[PDB]
Amino acid sequence: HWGYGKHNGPEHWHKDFPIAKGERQSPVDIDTHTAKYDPSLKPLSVSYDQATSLRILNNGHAFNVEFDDSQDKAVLKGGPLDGTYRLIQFHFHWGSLDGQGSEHTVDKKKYAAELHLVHWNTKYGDFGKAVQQPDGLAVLGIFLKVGSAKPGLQKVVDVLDSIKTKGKSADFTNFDPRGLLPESLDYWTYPGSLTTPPLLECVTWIVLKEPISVSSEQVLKFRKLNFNGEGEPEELMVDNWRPAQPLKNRQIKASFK
Ligand SMILES: NS(=O)(=O)c1cc(C(=O)Cn2cnc3ccccc32)ccc1Cl
Ligand SMILES: [Zn+2]
Repeated sequence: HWGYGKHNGPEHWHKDFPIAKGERQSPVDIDTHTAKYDPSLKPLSVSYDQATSLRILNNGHAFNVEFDDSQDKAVLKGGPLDGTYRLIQFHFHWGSLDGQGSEHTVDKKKYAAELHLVHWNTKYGDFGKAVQQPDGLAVLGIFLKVGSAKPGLQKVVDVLDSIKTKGKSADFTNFDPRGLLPESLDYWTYPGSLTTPPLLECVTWIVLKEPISVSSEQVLKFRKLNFNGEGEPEELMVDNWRPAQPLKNRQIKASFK
């Protein structure tokens, strides 16, 4: 039922998923002046050398690039985290226009898109069990601005036409997610939730300060995807972002400055 339209978009989600009005929902606006520098935060450890991508899927809300997470091959740890989190998938949120599309905002600035690298805590054995825990997931969020192309994104853009509609998938091996990271790993961090239903409050968010650049042609190709299935009327997959939610009783911490 849920999606991103007038009739089933974010302002409606709370009727099926009441935690939508919960105490630690995401995304949020990152007020850079009020984020607290925490000199005890560690450098983030991103260990993606052995990543095994498997498949790319149009799930009707975004596209997911999925990884083999049955061994410690692409892991996140350090930063604010206590254990080891395994990469399971990444996906993006983007706009119908370059001036919107990100979920998190920075001093109310919206980026053109936002990449989410989703990882689950190995102490819970699998993703489905991890999402039921308050420290189950760690999502590395990276902003995209439009400018020069991101060469490491082009393999993803080029397969999109093979997964245009809801439920399509394609083999997607040997994709290296290191090609999507900016130079700096400086970040903000706070406790939050999935940004899509079921909106579970299981995520440590780690949002990088430095955006990556992608070209206008690369983001245009995202906008040609479809939320509908094949043989259904065409609804362009655009504006699949949830707006900023109340910060409530939380403090955003900065690893820098
Ligand atoms: N947007 S996000 O908070 O990074 C996040 C998003 C998701 C998904 O959207 C995964 N996902 C894959 N098929 C789906 C069908 C309905 C809802 C979610 C679905 C799963 C985990 C995380 Cl952490
Ligand atoms: Zn997401």
